[PDB]
Amino acid sequence: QEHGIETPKYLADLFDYKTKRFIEVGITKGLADDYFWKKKEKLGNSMEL
Amino acid sequence: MNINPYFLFIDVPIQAAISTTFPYTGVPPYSHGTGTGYTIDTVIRTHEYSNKGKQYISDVTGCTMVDPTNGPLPEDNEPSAYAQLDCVLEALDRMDEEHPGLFQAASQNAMETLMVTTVDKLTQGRQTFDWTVCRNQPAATALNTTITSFRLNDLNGADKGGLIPFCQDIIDSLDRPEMTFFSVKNIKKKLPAKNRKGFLIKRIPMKVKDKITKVEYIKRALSLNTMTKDAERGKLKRRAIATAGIQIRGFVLVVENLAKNICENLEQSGLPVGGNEKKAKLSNAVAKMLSNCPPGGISMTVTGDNTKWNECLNPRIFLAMTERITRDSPIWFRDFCSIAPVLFSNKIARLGKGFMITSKTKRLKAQIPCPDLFSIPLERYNEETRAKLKKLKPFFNEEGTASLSPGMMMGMFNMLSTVLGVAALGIKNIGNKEYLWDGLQSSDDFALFVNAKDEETCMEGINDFYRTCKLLGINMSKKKSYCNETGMFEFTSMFYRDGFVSNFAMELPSFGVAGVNESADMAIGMTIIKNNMINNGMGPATAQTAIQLFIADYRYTYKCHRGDSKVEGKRMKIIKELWENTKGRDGLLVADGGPNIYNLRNLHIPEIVLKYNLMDPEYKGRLLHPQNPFVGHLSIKMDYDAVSGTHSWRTKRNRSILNTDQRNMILEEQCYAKCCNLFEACFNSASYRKPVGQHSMLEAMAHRLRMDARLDYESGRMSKDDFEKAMAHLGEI
Amino acid sequence: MTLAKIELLKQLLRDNEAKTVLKQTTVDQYNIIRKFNTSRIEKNPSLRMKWAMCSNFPLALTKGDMANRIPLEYKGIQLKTNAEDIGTKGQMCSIAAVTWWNTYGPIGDTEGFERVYESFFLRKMRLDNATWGRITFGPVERVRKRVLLNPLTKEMPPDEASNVIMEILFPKEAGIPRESTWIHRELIKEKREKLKGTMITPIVLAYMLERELVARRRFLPVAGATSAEFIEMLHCLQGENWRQIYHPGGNKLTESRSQSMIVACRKIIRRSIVASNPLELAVEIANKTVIDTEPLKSCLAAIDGGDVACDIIRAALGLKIRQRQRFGRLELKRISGRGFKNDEEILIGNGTIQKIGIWDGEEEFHVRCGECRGILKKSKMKLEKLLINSAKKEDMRDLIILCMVFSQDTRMFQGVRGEINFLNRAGQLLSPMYQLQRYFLNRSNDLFDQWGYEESPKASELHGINESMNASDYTLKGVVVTRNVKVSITKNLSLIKRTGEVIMGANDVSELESQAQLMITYDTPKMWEMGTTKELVQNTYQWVLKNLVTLKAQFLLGKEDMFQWDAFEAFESIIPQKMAGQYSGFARAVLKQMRDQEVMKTDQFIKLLPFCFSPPKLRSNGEPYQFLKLVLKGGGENFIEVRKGSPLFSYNPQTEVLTICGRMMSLKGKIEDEERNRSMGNAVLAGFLVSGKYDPDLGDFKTIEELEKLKPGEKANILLYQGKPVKVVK
Amino acid sequence: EDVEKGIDFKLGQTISRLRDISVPAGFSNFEGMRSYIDNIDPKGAIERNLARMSPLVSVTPKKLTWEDLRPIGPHIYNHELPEVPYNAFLLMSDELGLANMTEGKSKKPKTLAKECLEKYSTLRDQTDPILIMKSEKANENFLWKLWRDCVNTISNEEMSNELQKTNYAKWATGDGLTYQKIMKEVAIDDETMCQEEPKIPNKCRVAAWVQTEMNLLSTLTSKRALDLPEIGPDVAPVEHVGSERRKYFVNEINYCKASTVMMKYVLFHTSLLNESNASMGKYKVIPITNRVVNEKGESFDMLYGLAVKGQSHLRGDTDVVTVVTFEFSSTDPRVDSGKW
Amino acid sequence: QQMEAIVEQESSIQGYDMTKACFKGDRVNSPKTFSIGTQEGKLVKGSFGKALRVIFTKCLMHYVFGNAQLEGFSAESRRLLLLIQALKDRKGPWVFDLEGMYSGIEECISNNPWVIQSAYWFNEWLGFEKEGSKVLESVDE
RNA sequence: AGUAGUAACAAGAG
RNA sequence: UAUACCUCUGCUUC
Repeated sequence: QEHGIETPKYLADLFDYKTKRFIEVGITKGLADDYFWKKKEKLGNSMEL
Repeated sequence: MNINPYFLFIDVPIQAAISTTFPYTGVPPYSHGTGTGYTIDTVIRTHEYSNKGKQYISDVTGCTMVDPTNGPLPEDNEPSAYAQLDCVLEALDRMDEEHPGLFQAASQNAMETLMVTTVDKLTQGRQTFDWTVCRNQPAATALNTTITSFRLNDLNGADKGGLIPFCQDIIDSLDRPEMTFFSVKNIKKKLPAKNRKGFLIKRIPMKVKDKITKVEYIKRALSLNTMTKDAERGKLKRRAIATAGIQIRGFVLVVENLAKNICENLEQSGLPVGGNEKKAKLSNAVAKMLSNCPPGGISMTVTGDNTKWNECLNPRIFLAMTERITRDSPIWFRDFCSIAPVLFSNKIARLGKGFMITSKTKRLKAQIPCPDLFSIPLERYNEETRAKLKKLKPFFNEEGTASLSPGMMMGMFNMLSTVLGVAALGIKNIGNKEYLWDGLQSSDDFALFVNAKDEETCMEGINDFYRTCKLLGINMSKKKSYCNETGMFEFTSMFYRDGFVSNFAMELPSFGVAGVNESADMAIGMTIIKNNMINNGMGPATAQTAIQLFIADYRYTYKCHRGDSKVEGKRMKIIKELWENTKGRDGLLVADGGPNIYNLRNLHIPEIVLKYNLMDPEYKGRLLHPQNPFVGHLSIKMDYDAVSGTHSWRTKRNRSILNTDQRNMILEEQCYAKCCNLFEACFNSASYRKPVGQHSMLEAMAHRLRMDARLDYESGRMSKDDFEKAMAHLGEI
Repeated sequence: MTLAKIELLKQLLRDNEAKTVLKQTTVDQYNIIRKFNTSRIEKNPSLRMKWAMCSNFPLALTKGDMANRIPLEYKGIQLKTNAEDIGTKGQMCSIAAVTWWNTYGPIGDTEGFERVYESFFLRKMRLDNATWGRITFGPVERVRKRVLLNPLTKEMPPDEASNVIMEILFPKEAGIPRESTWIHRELIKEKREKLKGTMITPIVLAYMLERELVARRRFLPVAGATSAEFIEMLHCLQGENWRQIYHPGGNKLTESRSQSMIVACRKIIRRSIVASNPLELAVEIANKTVIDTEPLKSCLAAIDGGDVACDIIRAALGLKIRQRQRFGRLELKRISGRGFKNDEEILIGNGTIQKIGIWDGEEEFHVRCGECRGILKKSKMKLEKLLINSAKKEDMRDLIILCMVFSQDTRMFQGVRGEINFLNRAGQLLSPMYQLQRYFLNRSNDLFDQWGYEESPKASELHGINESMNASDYTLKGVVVTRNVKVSITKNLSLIKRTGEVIMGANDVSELESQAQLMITYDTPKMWEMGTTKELVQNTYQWVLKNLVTLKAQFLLGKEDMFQWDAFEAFESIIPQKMAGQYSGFARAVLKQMRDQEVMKTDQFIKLLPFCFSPPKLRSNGEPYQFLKLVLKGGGENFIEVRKGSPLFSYNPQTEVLTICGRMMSLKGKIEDEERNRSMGNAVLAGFLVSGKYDPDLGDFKTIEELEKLKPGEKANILLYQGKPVKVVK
Repeated sequence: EDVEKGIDFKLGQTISRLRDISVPAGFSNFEGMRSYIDNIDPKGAIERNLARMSPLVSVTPKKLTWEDLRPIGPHIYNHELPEVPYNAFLLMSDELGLANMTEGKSKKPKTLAKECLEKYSTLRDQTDPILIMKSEKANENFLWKLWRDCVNTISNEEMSNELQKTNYAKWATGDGLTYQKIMKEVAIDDETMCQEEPKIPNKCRVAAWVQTEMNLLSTLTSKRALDLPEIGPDVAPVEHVGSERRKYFVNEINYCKASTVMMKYVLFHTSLLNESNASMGKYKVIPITNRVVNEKGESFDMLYGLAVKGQSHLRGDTDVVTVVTFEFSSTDPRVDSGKW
Repeated sequence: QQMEAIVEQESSIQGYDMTKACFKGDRVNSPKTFSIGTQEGKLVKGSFGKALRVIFTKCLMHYVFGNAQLEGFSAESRRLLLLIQALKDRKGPWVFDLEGMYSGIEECISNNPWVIQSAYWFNEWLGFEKEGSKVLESVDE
């Protein structure tokens, strides 16, 4: 609200002050590419994955 | 010529002019002094109705217990508490068979409600028996003390927020060998002073840890307080009512919620049906019974009322009722629901103040506490009390309390008992005899319709209903109940005569000034007229008269007569000035000696809103000054529509506490008040919405203020000085 | 402000008590420690206030500068005292202090006040702009119903409303985003813009918002008007014995017109049916009926709703007839085909028998649901075709489901699991089809699975879709998604087309007589005629009593001249048409008994004379139908007993007082001398007279089935009212 | 790693042991009742019980006939009892109001009573007591002294309406009559102390003064007493009908006797309550005032008598303040002595 | 209210404001008359205003003599009233323990003037009704 | 005394 | 014991 942007519908993990962007951290076991595009389905492009 | 006001009844029938048989302009009877006699009466009678049952000593409490359930049936019309379990279970089975799905659905709803129910829910129980100080306290305080006490015994269920862990801690606290709790005691401390002698002694209070043994704790947890009921209308002699502890509240809430969820779906239960809807139920329920047996079918209505309603119904039945009703529910919920009856089955009754003995010769008087009740020759008590105290003995406890296994207290399981009544109404017939009964139930008050071919059968149907109710521990009042041919009847002071008539008297006391404040009482005052015009049959003339009478009462009570009038008074002296100063006088509120602008058509409109355009800017500015000191910190039974202005004030606190040992609670209060007032400044929504979280109350404020600081800095509100200072402060915290 | 909060926090944290409180107390428990106080519940505030007002300094001030702006005294009068209040820890004061503050206090900012309390002012304009009408004295049937007390801005559930309020007032503390925000974003935007500059405390704004968002619905005695802007004035609208025409200002809803319109038309029809040349009455009345302010003409013309009666009237005044239907959310218009309802018993999927009205005959409708439009072709329990357009998924889905249910397809009926006899929140049983709607709107997977699929259309403009409302080669069986988007009326109110076929049935309207929404007015003499059972009954018997002088005289002169009179047409509109004749034939005979023979009973004459209007119907034998009580439409109460009195009609011969629906009338000075020991058996059954008194040898009290089968000149026992045996002969 | 999330709520030994002994007769423990309820089918139990239950248990119904309705309260006709005595707070029918014509606007009560007594000086100056009848346990001297103290106190030139706390005032008020509270430890040892037998209302018989009170209070006068304030202007027809109805309904009561009596009670209690709280420890004199308008439309202030307010440190709502009434009358008590 | 109910009920019957009619009478109707009281053992007809004032007076006396005795007496006697109404309407009313009703009522008659008078009035009225019953008892039969 | 009515007040407390 | 012809209290429960 202070920065003047849309509120993420899910709870993000971090927020970058210089970029004014929310960040979502993921810790996978196998491949990262698998865990990435699965998140893309939920978060679209709201948070930085 | 001797006037006789009864002779009106020659012309107008009694239901048509029933309002004239209610003396509600008169004064209601209040109690005086102790109620111990009335309590003891109840204790004696409650056992009197079950003394042929099973007597046994409770190995837990050490108290004398009496059990009527599944006992010998009565051979007389004396109030019987000897209910038969099987019959109750059958009566239930019938209800379940005719209302399938309800029993489990209600339980699921109640369960899913319970799971969501938090602890704060308990704060809205009004007067609650505080077991720590053994006094009736505000529910919130009684709860807070119990939580703070539980914390000392390593029981932090409350910290989770939900009700379940708290209740768990409650049933767990029974197992504790010694229950510890706080008790405040004072300390002198020399504070510096400019006082010849350079110091001052102020008694600083400090909390002390105090212990109670398992049994003595359990006895308190099972105890119920008692007091005489004041202002009870339509009755000569007074009677006693009880108050419960904090423990059982959570367990009762669920049971009553369940019984509510059940009752809502029943068609022959008048609970929790609004008085307006009760007619919608009743008139229809009658309409059904009317057009059912045309051929000489005598439909009779029975104006019912039960005797010893609370004193005959036994917890042991309610336990079975919960056990049956919760059939499909999981075990934990059954165990949860089973508790409150189990507690009420082993409850203890406190006997109020005691008895006052006196000497007229010496002009001396003294109260004898219930513990010291027997520390005196019984001959020194009066003739009746001497008889009572002798009968009390077998159920009397050393610490001055009365064991009371059977019976219920006045207003406890209203829903669940109403269910048991409906269960009686659910049978409708016995032995395939040529009749059918139906009716409406409401706690101790019931209305029974009976259809049959000849009245000789109807009466036997009624007799069957009576003899049936006996088996449920429900006792009909042969003295107060009466039967007649269907067409007219009475139910909870609502009178049916080919249609429910008005009973304007009933609501008449409400017309007076309520006693909230100048702002509210007006709105309330007009709204009551507005409503009574609609529901209770008040014509426009009488309404317009009431509009006048209320202003009359309003202006005297709040001493705010017309600014043009010459009535003297401290306020009036200023009101007159305001009258002289103000231009838009019709804009002035009555509270400010303004003219009454209300009539029939604008009762539903707030006075400020009505007169707003007629006010002067300075007057409305002062009257509605946003930060005026008269209105306190507001926080969101009947509600009203009013505007927050200077007349929306609150009165001073009762000061009698100042010169007693409870002074502490003022500091204890304000100590919270400061934290909450700040927490509200950190979280503005706290006043509206209930904050949620099991984390620290400080942490939230720290984080929130940190973010506020950071954003106020980076946005460009605070300067580097203020930001660094803020972060420097927060850093220490 | 943050710095001040942190500073106060640090100053507070110094106090070990406050520190421990803040550290130990939880965010949940805040809700507890807030309500902690020494205060006690006032059990007699009415008294305690009257007492307190006689004290010197009853009020408590808030600690602050605005309090300090109040002086200690003023021209001798003590305004406030130094002594603090236990609760507020601010100075205490007398009520006078209020009167001072209002007179010489600081003038504060009131900008925004009107927008904040707008909700209330809207009442004031709804009254100020209103226009009043006539007041009329006469009976009023009040039906006790749950109604909305005040008109809202936008009705939401409490949970949904609180979140919106939270979004408006405390956006940072709203927590988890809900869908509501997206739905009411414009409302939020608006209220945010309207409530920006004001200085009033948020806790008040939330209250006023909640007042105009959350609904207050309560049971009340209502008659005619039920709209909120009428309910809020209900106390003035009506009584039990009077009526007041009231026209509230401001704009009124369209649906509110649509609601009343139907009731009005139905009520016109129900009356005009009984009188010969129905069209004449229907037109006469409909010409001069008024809905609040709009005439029924203007309404029927402007609104494109109606149902059955509306079309019939529409064709009676002369305008198009929109044959539109509403299945819950699904809105239909008729393209072609006129089906017929037939009550059958269907064994539904879950394994239960259900009595449902199946619609026989082929039918084609123009269909619309929310935003999704289409065309529906159905036959007896079969979806023949469903040609819809593309739209939002929920609308497409719900359209297809509502069409599937509306079509009464066996594939739908045999797609039920569990139970579908759930009540509504109040505890009322829904109708067979609407239950299936309410069910399949939720659980649709069974339907979609049980439905079946087929090849999609390969025409370029046509497409097929699957269960998740997406394009597919395998479409639902009978479903298609396409890219492309005179009459006359009979005397007896049936609508005929040029080809002779009839499309509207006069006997095809609903008998259900519900309460209107707006003020239903009849700008004609004799309004009552379009009234409730009891209203008509009462007015009728009143009209009888009013003219009893002539009516009782002519009954010794004009044979069947009285039985038909203008006033009774109304009354008859109450009576079940399946009994009207049977009653009339009986009443006329029992009356003719009192005429031709020397046994009169004015109280009975008055009771029966209205029932004799409808053309009579005797039995095969020529004898009439015997009765214990004459039933009327609606409410088990509404019946006229023949021997006994009744909820509608009873007579007290001690005072010669006639009771009509509760109202008292005096027959004294209008009763013959010999009616003292004149038994009632001589006017209870037609062609029967009292011989002696109850003779045990005759046996029991013989019922009507026996009495009708008794041969002429044969004694029998009859029970008048309870405790009055009589011996009667044919 | 997945697990089901069941609700954790289990009973301890104490509460379980309590539950075990919270069962109907014929059950070893709770589990027995639980299984019993969950399993067995009791259909037939009701009738099987009703069969074995004693016939004596019944409702014993009887059809009501008029001769069964015997007159209620057979003792009220018995002359062996004392007829019920007048026990109201103020006088009703027997009232006598000293009338003083005014502008028709509020003045100070003392000034009012002063001017009224100024008009009717002949009675005010009467210091010579002519005793007609005397309440059994009253004190002529104290009462008359109290009356004179009232009259003179009100008649004087100063503002205060306070009475000197004399002996007669202390008697009439009942000073120090409360018993002294003491420790239970003492009272227990003191064998002379006993619980008082409660005072039960006496059994009175019928008295005609009630009948007459009813006959008179319901009668019309030429004097209106009500103080009905203003209301908003009429707009809707209903309001005009109401307003037009009030002219018939209200005036019919306002012109009658009971109205004035009522207004007297109201206006009196209004001030009495105020003095009771404002001046707790001060004995104060309060006039029995009532403004009245005659058919010509002239505001007469009516003074029916003077009342002495006792000591009013009223804590509990039921706590009593003793008030001594001195009320003018035209009734010769010797006529109906049983009334007084 | 109690009388405006009658004015409204009447106005319902004749379709206009029957106030003036009830009070003073008018062109069409006679004035309302009620059985107001007794006189040497016979009824007396009082006007609407008197019937109003009688109720107002009664309501005043309810306050002026209001206490537990009045509450108990009114409450418990109201039942017997209702029964008497049931009898007046011939609705064949049954009772289960009348001595209970009576015992319940009569304990409330001790030293309250209005109670003790109301009992007397009640008995007088109850007396005058039984003369009225003799009209109904032999109807038809 | 009186209020009042199955038990209280007619001041309490430091 | 004293301060105390003082002080506090009027629904604040023991």
